[PDB]
Amino acid sequence: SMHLICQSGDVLSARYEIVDTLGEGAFGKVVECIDHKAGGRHVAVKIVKNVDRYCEAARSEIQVLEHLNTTDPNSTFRCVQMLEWFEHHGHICIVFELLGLSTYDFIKENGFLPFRLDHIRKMAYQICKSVNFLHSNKLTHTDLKPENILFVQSDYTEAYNPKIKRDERTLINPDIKVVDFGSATYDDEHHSTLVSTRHYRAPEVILALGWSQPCDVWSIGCILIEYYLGFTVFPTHDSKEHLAMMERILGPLPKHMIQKTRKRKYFHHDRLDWDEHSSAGRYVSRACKPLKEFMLSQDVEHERLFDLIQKMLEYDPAKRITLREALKHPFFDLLKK
Ligand SMILES: O=C(O)c1ccc2cc1OCCOCCNc1ccn3ncc-2c3n1
Repeated sequence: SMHLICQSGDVLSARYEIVDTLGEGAFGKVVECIDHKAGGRHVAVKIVKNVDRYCEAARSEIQVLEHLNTTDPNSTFRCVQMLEWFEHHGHICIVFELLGLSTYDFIKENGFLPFRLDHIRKMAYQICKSVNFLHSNKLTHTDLKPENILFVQSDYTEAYNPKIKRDERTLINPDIKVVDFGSATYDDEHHSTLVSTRHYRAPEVILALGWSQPCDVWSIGCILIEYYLGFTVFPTHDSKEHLAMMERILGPLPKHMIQKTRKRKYFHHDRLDWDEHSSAGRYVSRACKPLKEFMLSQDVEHERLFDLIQKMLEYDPAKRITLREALKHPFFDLLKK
């Protein structure tokens, strides 16, 4: 019955009038509303499916946000502000401040073109700062991806560009906020075996080795690559293929992780069980290639970004760079006076 309560013109809680849908998901949807009790200002309302797994996640999200918005009332660390929550026809609804497009939707609407490097540098710094704040408060997000990173303002200028014979959108302000804390997990809570959206999922997660803050760093690495290229480098829906893609881009998995995993089905004699001359094998070869071959320039600033990404995509989570270290990386030197 969600379709029946989330339409343009419906009024929620005698207050919020739905204008349009901002996004949809397995969880339910996010709608833009007019808040008639706050003078007509626009807000985002997340309407959660009335299904146990999503109700529990929504309840968990509300606890996490109460904590974060109380610790950082000014959003210095750029987590979205929750304004309130309520029930509407048995559905949990969470009201948030209204932001601009997700970084994913902006890329999508721009024909899957990447962001400019100077924007990426600022967005990356802000993502690392925001998530590091979570890591400093004993939390792991677990579901970082471009859909969950939103521009504060997604306005852009638009010009014909000769170089690419097409109209192109240039983002005006690249400031972001991090959203979606429904999967966020405290150090002392139960760690679900499966986390992250596949394309952003860390190798310790796929291998069911246990996970913790470093899995977020992996996700951020995947995000930065997508921002740079305009597409994901792990476009797959299959775990084994995904691991094969990693292997082509980053080299072989560490032995000790292969030996430790309970997912035997991927391996044979401690090597990935993957015929590189199969149909899917030839695809993985011709489409994927070593990480640095994706660089669009040899200019040092590009090299600095790729050095950071490479450190974020370290297989062994115990060795993977932390966000505290990442914030001091040379890629960010240009942001400092
Ligand atoms: O899960 C939350 O905590 C969440 C909170 C707020 C918003 C979205 C959220 O969900 C995931 C993102 O979905 C992208 C859809 N597009 C837009 C566009 C503009 N806004 N402004 C706030 C949100 C929003 N979503």
